[PDB]
Order: sequence, then C-alpha cells, then structure tokens
Amino acid sequence: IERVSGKPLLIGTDVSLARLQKADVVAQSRISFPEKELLLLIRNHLISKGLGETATVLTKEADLPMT
Amino acid sequence: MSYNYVVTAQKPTAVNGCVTGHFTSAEDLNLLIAKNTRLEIYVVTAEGLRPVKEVGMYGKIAVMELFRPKGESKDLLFILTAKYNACILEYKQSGESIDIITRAHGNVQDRIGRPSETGIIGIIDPECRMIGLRLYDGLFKVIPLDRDNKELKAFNIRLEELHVIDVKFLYGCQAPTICFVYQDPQGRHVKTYEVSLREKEFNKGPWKQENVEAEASMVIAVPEPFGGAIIIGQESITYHNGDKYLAIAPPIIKQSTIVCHNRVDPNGSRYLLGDMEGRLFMLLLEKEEQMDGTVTLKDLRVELLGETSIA
Amino acid sequence: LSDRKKVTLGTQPTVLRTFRSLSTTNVFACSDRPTVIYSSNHKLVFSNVNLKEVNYMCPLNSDGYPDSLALANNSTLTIGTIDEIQKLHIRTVPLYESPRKICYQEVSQCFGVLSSRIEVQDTSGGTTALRPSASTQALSSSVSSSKLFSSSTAPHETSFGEEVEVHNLLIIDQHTFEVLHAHQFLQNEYALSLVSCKLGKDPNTYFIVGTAMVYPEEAEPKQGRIVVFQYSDGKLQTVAEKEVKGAVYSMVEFNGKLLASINSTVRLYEWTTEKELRTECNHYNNIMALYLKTKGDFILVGDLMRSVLLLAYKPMEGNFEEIARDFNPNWMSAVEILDDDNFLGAENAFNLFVCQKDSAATTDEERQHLQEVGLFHLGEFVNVFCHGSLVMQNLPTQGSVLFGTVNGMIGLVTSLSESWYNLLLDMQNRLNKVIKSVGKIEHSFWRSFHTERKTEPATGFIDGDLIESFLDISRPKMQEVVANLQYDDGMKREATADDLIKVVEELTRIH
Amino acid sequence: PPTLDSIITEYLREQHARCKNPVATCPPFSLFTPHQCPEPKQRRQAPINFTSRLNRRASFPKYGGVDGGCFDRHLIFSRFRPISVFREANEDESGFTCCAFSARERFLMLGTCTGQLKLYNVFSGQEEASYNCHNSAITHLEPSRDGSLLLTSATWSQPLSALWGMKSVFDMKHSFTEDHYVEFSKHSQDRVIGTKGDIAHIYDIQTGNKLLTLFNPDLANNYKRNCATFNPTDDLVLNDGVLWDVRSAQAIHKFDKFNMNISGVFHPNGLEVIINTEIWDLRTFHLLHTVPALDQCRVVFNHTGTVMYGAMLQSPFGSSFRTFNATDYKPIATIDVKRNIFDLCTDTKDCYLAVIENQGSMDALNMDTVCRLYEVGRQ
Repeated sequence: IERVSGKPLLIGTDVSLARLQKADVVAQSRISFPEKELLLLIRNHLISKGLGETATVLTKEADLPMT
Repeated sequence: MSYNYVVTAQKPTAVNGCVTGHFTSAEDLNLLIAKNTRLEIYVVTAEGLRPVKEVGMYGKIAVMELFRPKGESKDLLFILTAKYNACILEYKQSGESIDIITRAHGNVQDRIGRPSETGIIGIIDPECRMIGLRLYDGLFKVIPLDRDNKELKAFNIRLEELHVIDVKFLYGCQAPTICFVYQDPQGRHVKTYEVSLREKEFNKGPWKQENVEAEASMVIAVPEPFGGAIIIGQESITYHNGDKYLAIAPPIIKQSTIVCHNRVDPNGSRYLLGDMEGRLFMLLLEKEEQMDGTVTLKDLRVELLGETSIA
Repeated sequence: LSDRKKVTLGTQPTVLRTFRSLSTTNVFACSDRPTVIYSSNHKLVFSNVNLKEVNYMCPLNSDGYPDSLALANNSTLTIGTIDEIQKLHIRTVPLYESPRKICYQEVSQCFGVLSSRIEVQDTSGGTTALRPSASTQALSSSVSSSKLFSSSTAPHETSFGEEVEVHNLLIIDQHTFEVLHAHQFLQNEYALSLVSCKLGKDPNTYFIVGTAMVYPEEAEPKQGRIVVFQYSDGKLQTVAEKEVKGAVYSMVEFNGKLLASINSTVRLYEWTTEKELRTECNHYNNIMALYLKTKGDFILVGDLMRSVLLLAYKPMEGNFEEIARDFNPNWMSAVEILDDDNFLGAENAFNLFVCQKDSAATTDEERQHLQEVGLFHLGEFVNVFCHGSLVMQNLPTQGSVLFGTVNGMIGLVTSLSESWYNLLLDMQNRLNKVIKSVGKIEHSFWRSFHTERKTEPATGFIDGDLIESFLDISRPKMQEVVANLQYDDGMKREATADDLIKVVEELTRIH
Repeated sequence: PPTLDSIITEYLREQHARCKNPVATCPPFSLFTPHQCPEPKQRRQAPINFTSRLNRRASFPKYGGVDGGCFDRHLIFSRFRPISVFREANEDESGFTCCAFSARERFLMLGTCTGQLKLYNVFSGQEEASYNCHNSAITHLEPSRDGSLLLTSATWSQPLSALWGMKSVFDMKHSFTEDHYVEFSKHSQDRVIGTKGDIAHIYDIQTGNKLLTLFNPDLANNYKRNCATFNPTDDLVLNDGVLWDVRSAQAIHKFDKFNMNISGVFHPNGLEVIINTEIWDLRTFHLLHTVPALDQCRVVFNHTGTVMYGAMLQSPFGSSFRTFNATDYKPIATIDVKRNIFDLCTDTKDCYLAVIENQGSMDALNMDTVCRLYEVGRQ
C-alpha cells in the first residue's frame, strides 16, 4: 500500500488509501501564523494563573488591545 | 410544400464579450462590443462613446480578443463562430470608404467527440505566438499564427487531463505557457505546461501546484513585472508564482460568485471584479520593491465599490 | 442631380417641412402616410408617427410644452414635441425582479406579470428579502390560503439562507403602470403557466395560473395545483383551486375549454356552473409535453425530446385522437400553428423546421406519419411565438408570427405565394455570388440545419434578411444581380432593376 | 527541544485534518475562531430539480448552464414501457435468435432457428416476406446506413456470412466461408472486416479480397469471443484487444486479459477502448475506471453515442437491463425483465428496443423466443 501511494516512512496509521493522500496534503502543507494572536494568549494566561504583575509590563514590547 | 418568410424586426441587444484596444486608429482607444452576430465598432471620446461602422456576420460570436503581432502598427481581431469557422479581421479605411478585411479563415472542427461543457474558451498568447482554443474536450487546438497562413492551419495536441474548468496564458517568460484548473478524480489542482509548436508536444511544466481550493473558477494572470497567476475561487483568493504564495479570505466575498475581471493598469496594479448579483469590487496589489530590481507582492486588498448591473 | 425614386404616401397632395423639435433640425413629412424623414439608426429610412393624417405644421410657443409644434390637419391642432427618433421606441417599466409571463385583459384594463424574487431564509423569521423591488411596494397585498400540502411532511428544515425563490402575481396598471396588487404564493411554489380567457357560459374573464411544488435534491415533481383568479372591483379573488398530481407547464384556451399539459399527459378541462373543473379527456402517449398551441379544433403538442405531435379532438366522440406523429428526436424549444396544415417548430439546436400534415392518405401507415418539410438555422434561441403584426391595417403575404428570443432579437414569420417563392429563392442565389459577407461564409452553409447528427442543407424558408440588403447595393452591382431572370407580370417577363427593387419594398413595408 | 513555534505549529495541523477537501496554500489563521477549509459550494451548476432547470434555461443558454446535459438523461432513460409482442405463430412456438432494424426503421429483421429471416412491420403486426438465407441459424445481422447491403451470419453453414442485396434483387453479392463474425465500417462503409477465431481479415465490398490480413501470434491475447471492430474514424482495429495501425500494417499495443471472454469494443467518442470492465486510453494507454457491473456483458449504444446499454451473457441469460452514461459511467437504471434476455437492438432514430426474450424457464428442449418492443422514456 505504501508503494502505490505517496510513500509514508513506515508509520502505521489510517490504512485506507483515500485517507492516505489526505495525509499527503495535511502533513506537507506550509502553515504560517501571525505572532500577534499568540502574544495575547501569553498575557491571558499570566493574569489567570495568579502572577499578573507583568501584564502592564507587556505594554512596552508590543501593543495592549485588552486590559 | 411550405414556403415561408423570415426577417429581423429588432436587431439583437444583449452583449457578449467586450474587447478594447486600437482597432480603428493607432493612438485612439476604442470599444468593440459583439452582441449576437453584430460587431459594433465604437470609439472613445472624452464625452463618451461614438460608433463607426456596425458589421454583422454569419455566425454567433462567442470568442474574441484583439492582439498586435510583431509587424503591424495596428492590431488584428480574431473571432470564432458557434459553427467552428474562424476568421482574422482587419480594418481598412480610405476616407469615407469604411471596410472590413478578413485576412485568413478556415473552418477547423472534428468529425467526432463531445463539444464541451462550459462553452468555448479562447485566449491569445501575449507574445503573439499562438492562439488558444478549447474545442472538443480532450484536444487543445492551437493556431500557429504566421503570414504564411492565408488559411488557418490547426494543431491538435491531446490533453491527457479531460475535464478542464478554466485555461489561461501566462506572461513573458521566454516560453509560451499555459495554466489550467483541472478536476482530478481525487482532488483538483492547477497544472502548467509548455508547448513546442515546432514539435507539437507538451514540455515539462514549470509549476506543479498539486492541490488548490475546491471551487476554483477563474485564473487572473498578472503581467511581466511580478508575473504569476491569481486563482479566484468561490470563497477565497490565492496568489502563486512557483516559489512563494499569498492567500487571503476576505469577508466581503461571502455571498456571491466572481464572474468577471480586467487588467486595469498596464503594469497590472489593480483589478476589478463583479459578481452574480450586481456588485463591483476592486483588487489592490501592494507592489513591493525588495531589491533594486526585484518586484514582488506584499498584500491583497478587496475594496467594495458599489452596485451596478450584472456584469 | 441624381436619379429620382418614386415613394408612395397616399392619394392627396403632400407637404414636406423641416423645423426644430428641440435641436438637431428634425424633418417631417406632412402626408397621408406621415413619416419622419430625418434619421433611422443614422440612415434614410422613414419612421411613422402615431397620427392618422397630417396636412400642415405650426411652430407655436406653448407654456407647458417646450419648443413644441402644432399640427394643422383635417382634425384638431396638436401642440406636441418629438423625442429621440428611431424605428422602435422602447419604454422601460422597471420592477427589479425576474418576469415570467404576460397576459392581457380587455374588460379589465390591466396586465399580469408573474415574478421571481431572490430571498434568503432567516433563522428567527420566515424569510427576508435583499433589495426593495416593486413586489413589496404594491398597492395591495395578500397571501394564499387553504394550505393543502399540509399532509405531506416533505418541507424539512434547511440550515442557512441559501437563496430560495419567491414568486407572486403582479397586476400592472394600464396607463400609469403602477403595481396594483401582489399575491405572494406558498413556500417554494413556482408560477409556471398563465393565460387569461373565459371558460364555459360564465361571462367573467379570469386569470388562470397553473403552479407546481418544487424542491431541490429531488426528481421531477409530483404535486401542484391550478388556481383561477378574478379581478372583482380591483380586488384579486381566489375562486377555486384544483390539486393536481403533477407539474403544469403550458396552458392555452380551447373554445371555452381549458387545455393543460401535466407531465406528459394532455389534460383538457371544462367549466361547470358549480365553480369547479371536470377532466373531460386525457392522453398518454408522450415523453414530456411542454408546449400547447390550438387553432380551431386541432391541437399541436411539442414534446420534450421527440418532435412535433399533432393531436385531433373529435367533439362527437368527446376524446382525443392521434392523427399523426413525427419520430425524429429533436429537443423542442417552442411551436406554433400556421394554417392548420403547416406546423412551425423550433429546437434547442437553434433551428427552424415545419412539419406538413401528409396528404396522400393511401393507407393507414402512411397517414399517421408527418413529414418534415423545410429546414432553417435561425441562429438564435426561441422562447415565444404569437400572432399579430406591427404595421397598420390598410383595409402580398398571408399571416404573421412574431417570436421571442434570448438576445432581444425579435423577428417575423409569414407565408408566401408559391410563384413568388420561385421568384425570391432565385434572387437569393444571385446575391450569394455578389455579396461578400464577413468571414467568407456561405449563406447556404450558415443557414444549414446543423444538429450534432444532421448536416442536412436548408430548404423551404426564405431568409429575407439577405433580401433586404439589396437596397444597400449600388446599381453597378445591382445590374449584375439582374441576369436573365423571370417575372410574373401567368405572364413572363425578363427581370429589371426597377421592378426587383419594388418587390423588396413590397416586403420592407412589413419590415 | 520544543517551543511554542512547534506546538502551535502542530496544534493547527491536526485541526486542519478535519477539512473536507483541505487546501495546500492556506490563508493565515485565527486561533480564537474554528478552522474550516473551503468546502465545495456549487453555484454554476444546474439544480437537481427539472422544473428549475426549465426556468433557468429561458434566461441562460441551452440546458440550464454547467451540468444540465446529463440531468436530462437521468430522467429520460430510466423508464420503459412495452409496445407490442411479436410471435412466430407458424409452428405455434417462437424460435428467433437475432434481431435488428432496417436502414429506415420501418421493418425489424428477425432471425429464426431454422435459417430464415422474417420481416415484420413495426406498425402493423404482420409478416411481409421471409427469406431462405442460411441453414444453421442466425447470430449476427446488421444493415448499412445507405440502405444497400445486408450482412447475415450463420452458426456452422458452409458459407458463414451472406452479403445480400436489399436494393431490388435478393442475392449473395459476395460470399464468405471462413469467418464467424463480420461487421461494417463506421465512417467509410467500403470496408467489411471478418474474423474467425483470433485472426482478423480486412475485406472490400467492391472486390471481396483480403485487403489487409493482420494477425500476430507474438502479441495475441487469445480470447474466447473475438469481434473485430473499427473506431468511428476508421483507423484502428481491435483484434484480440490490440490496437492496429491500418496505415503501415503494424501492431500498436496489447491490453491485459481479465475475464477470458470478451475481446474489446470501441466507444463512440473515439477516445477509449472498452475491454470487458477496463476503460483505457488511446494515446497513453492508462486506466480511467473499472466498473463491477460490467462483468461479462455486451454493450449497446445510442446512435449519437450518449447512453450505453448492457445485457448479461451468463446458465441464465440477461436477468435484467443495464443502462449506462457514455461520459462518466454513472449508471442510470436497471429495470427488470422477469424472463431471460437474448438479443437487444435499438434504433438509429432512438425510439424502440428490439428485445428477443426467452419465454419459459431454463429449458434447452423448449425455447420460446418472442419479440417485444420498448418505448424509450415512458412510464
């Protein structure tokens, strides 16, 4: 099944063949993302876990849309 | 036996294909609207539009595109009927004598096969080297343009890809090259190719682009400074140039299907878009000078421009 | 000076004047046939006016008419101005939604236009529109009652507002053209068929709409009803309905009886005094019957895929009877009876042909077979056919059929005389050696009947649009058209240039 | 070691694998919204309903737009109705084998077990004129299109085919003794090709000579039922499932063997070769498709080549019908005949089905073969 399809490196998963060339595209895609969506996730984690005395410090490095 | 009489009371009014250029004069832009069989030669004034000569023909005009070959100060017009008889038109004026010269013609068709599904599609090479025609669903009929052709010769290079949705041409890259939107059995992609007219054979393509959006309807090729191929879909818009890629998904284009386009600026900086419901959009390209000679793309803007008729 | 040219206007002495309507130096012919001389698509072809007889004109100065002129005649004095001059003046009454059909009321002074509006489904509300067309902006609104498709649990839920269609009946005013009434139908109920006539011994003049119930992700429908309306004192009334197992495609009036076409079953009706309908007869030998045209007591049925089907109606028996049937499978587009012997049919392949009813009734096999007589490639899709001409009645050719298209190209179909057919067809072959059409396209090749399987050359009809360009031909090239040809004036004469130009003008006065 | 530039990289990718038809050059993401790749949403397609294909075609071209052509044929070749029953009331039992239609479709040319073809009016229901043609039986029976010739083949009779004349004079114009099965040529009808066993012979009708005998034992699939056929451009021959150049008398390419019986037919678009259930190419010889309902059936087309028929040759004979599409091979309908089907022929003008069916059960001692007509597209 590996030979007549897109050659996975002997990983045993999703042995159907229509589900094997789905795994050709989803794996080799080029995912990129903006950094701004992640920096708000950092600040939303610090305030919730007790140590929120650097949320005001993060005004300097980048923007602060929410308080 | 029954003998009856048929004339035209009202000349046809609905339009089909609109090509601008320099058909009448060298430094005068004009408009060439075909409607059913008529070919209405307008000209553009600063106040608006003005006709010159209305010419009808024996066949439904469905594909038309001007082109200036190397060797002509003015241009030529190519028109294919619905009955597969082609013609190359040339305007001749001598004072008030206003004439249309057909330079070369010839009915090119085949004995066998399904005609098509999405009508007839025809696009001219920008270097004026070949003439595209999708005619019999598996053949890709190419017209070798020359002054050797007092009548039209024809090639039929086989498409191994059968069900083609769109086809276009890409701009100046030393070789006349093609773009598809082909429906595979398993997925759908955008393949390219390269035709050797001296060898009648597809060459090895520069792009592969093995999977694209599921509803890719049209291909908008951008010109020689930053050449590539925009792939409009139902829901999103990409860009491709073989190495890089850009993609957006603007919330404007969410309730209508893109149907029409045009190259507004001669360096391809802006593009207008219509829909199935009357809207007009604008594609703004953020031209980025990376180096002292490098031209590349930075951003894709879609601006709502208002409501008109169904374009 | 150049050559003279005799053009007939009437029996009294004429007057030719020029003036200023508003600008552009408008020119008028004050004659027994009052014509505008100035322009017709920037060309010297006369265009009439809407006045009977004009003797003089007078450039007056009216306070409510800018730069208008009065017309001293054998009748009253008309201070009026003249608009953009052309052959066919076109006045637009916009409604901003898809029209479907048109009927006419004589007794009521109103039209009827079936409509089509795009709407999306709201999550909370029922539906919602997209832009303010003239459907919601009506003088009176109503909705259908007696929801009689309630027993069928077919209307299941949809997720989003994915562009359902809503139809209603628009009764348009006679002269103000204001939308008088709107009657919104049930959900996903199309409006497919509309006429306006009288049924039985009831002197009321009705609107009759035969509808169908539609769903996507579905085959051909088996539901629907037929609704008959009236316009009592400007108010629309639903009198009676008849729930019919099938989609209704075409309806024509038949001698006081209602003819319909319900899924390959020609189903003629009958009006009773109990305000109902009774199926008088039926028919079942059809693929899918979409077209119905009547003239007297013949009924011409246009099939889906096969052909022209002529069906008789014997009033003594009370039931239909198959006289004949064509067998060659052409996909019909629209059909029309000419003269109850010749039957005009269109096609999806953008073509025309007439089947003639067979004369030599030597046996029973050869009298049930129609014969395709004449072929033509009308290079245009055909939607409509109707009677009636566009010229004034001066009380030549016989009859007139106009046809509706998809590119806005209205033409005329009429009948000739067989002596003139030999006169006209030979002139087509003379002009097909002189006229160099653009493309170097043979007109015998272009008008040839070309389907995917028949490349049979055309015969029968006359392409008069090739004829009427003879006026544009110069006389050093008109002289070569006139070879040793014939002329009928039982008689026999060699053709001449000044008479062949008359025969074209005998056809140009129609159009 | 991993960072957030590997976890958030992999957090979206397994979220990306729930995209029905995913993408490759994806748009930029949004972590506070779900991710769903653009689904196929059709707007340029004609709808599944037919009356909504009728409103749309009024303001659009021919069919209703893109994908409006087959949606007519999925409503109009899925129903049939019997027209009339044709017996052989001479020995009070019917013994026909083969059937076809005439060049103008007025008479249907049956063929008995005795050796005579019997004409019948399609309108009347009365014998016109029988013809003592062969001795053994009748297997194959076709006219031409111009209305001049007739090919009738026998089972074991010492001349096997009989090139008749149907103009005015009934005589075997030429005679073949060798070949089991012949056929006309499609485009130019100057060729009648003949094949016994596995060897194909190209003949003429003017002279009757072996024009080009082609056979290569080096490249023969060697089936059970070979039938030499021309492409509709009249340039290729299928001898034993091999393409054959008629120009320079050489073989082209052999196909693989799968069910031991059927050699291969052409499809009327001139693009394919239909081996029994393998659907090939003509310029690169690849496989397009493989249908499990094409197990050992003989194909019957429309004259334009837009619908395909199927009859089983299993032992039973043709338990039901089989109606295929000639573009993408999606099957339309299999309506059922309770008896066993033997021969199946349709019109050039596409209105009837000559059905030779088997009355009674599986009995070699009693075969009652009536003839029945079906109307194309009527409930």
